[PDB]
Amino acid sequence: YGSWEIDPKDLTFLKELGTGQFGVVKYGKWRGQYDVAIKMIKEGSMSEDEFIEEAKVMMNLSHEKLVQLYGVCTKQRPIFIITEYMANGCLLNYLREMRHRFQTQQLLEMCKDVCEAMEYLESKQFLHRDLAARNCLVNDQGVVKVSDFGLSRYVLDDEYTSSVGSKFPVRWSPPEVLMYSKFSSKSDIWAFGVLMWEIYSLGKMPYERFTNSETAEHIAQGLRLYRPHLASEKVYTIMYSCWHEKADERPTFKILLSNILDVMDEES
Ligand SMILES: */C(=C(/C#N)C(=O)N1CCC[C@@H](n2nc(-c3ccc(Oc4ccccc4)cc3F)c3c(N)ncnc32)C1)C(C)(C)N1CCN(C2COC2)CC1
Repeated sequence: YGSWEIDPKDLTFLKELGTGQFGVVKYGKWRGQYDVAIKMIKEGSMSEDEFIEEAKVMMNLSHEKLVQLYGVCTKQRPIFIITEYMANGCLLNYLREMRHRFQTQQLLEMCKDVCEAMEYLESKQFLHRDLAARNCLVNDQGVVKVSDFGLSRYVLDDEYTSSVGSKFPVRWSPPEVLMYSKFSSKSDIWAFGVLMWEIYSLGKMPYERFTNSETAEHIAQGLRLYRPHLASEKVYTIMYSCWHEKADERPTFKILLSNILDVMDEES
């Protein structure tokens, strides 16, 4: 039909995985052989014309630390987005689960995994726009991968897209996004910094004592996240470097990967 198009007849819905961001998610089999997860893009939530075209570029993205996109179902409604099944679910839950007693080595490995994915997205000039622990997925092997990337681009409800919106990710946003709606590679850098904080805080909510509007106010005025207990000074420096007020002074994802690998070597 199209190169990435999947025939819905090749799919079979088996289990409920819950409601995800921008759609219902189900576990199933593709061609009765491969384990897949299917996100059904809620009808009318997206600007379908633009969304279908941008999905083609999205599908061409290929990386080990990006959630593997098998195909799409764009000829019917709701639109399906078919991906690999990530058995350990969302990273936020994986972090919060108290039966998991993490070592900092494992927490730094999670940061590397995402930083590799984000370095790749940066090399393709493809912005995530909503990087967080709730968005990241974990497979059966404990490898973290990035997911829902670029998916906020064409959400029709202004409460999700507007910097002053009620469902906007204020706590993962830099001052230039909150004040001026200015997204770039450096807004992804800021968010990754907050994600590092989330990881090292074992899934704690950033700026938890403040509401979203209170947080928005305090970020613009110079508030930055404190050092988590599990974060060493060197790890804190890395996540803190992501939060320069001036966007151009923030590092690239290449530089952040180099910083993480340096710490990894000394950490051993
Ligand atoms: C996280 C959940 C928990 N516990 C959690 O695990 N998940 C929420 C339910 C759906 C789960 N899930 N989603 C996918 C999946 C993601 C993305 C896509 O499509 C795209 C689109 C663009 C680029 C890449 C991928 C398809 C999918 F199928 C899963 C996969 N692949 N495997 C396994 N599980 C998947 C994720 C938390 C943070 C606790 N949770 C709380 C409730 N939240 C809803 C309330 O508002 C949202 C969801 C987030």
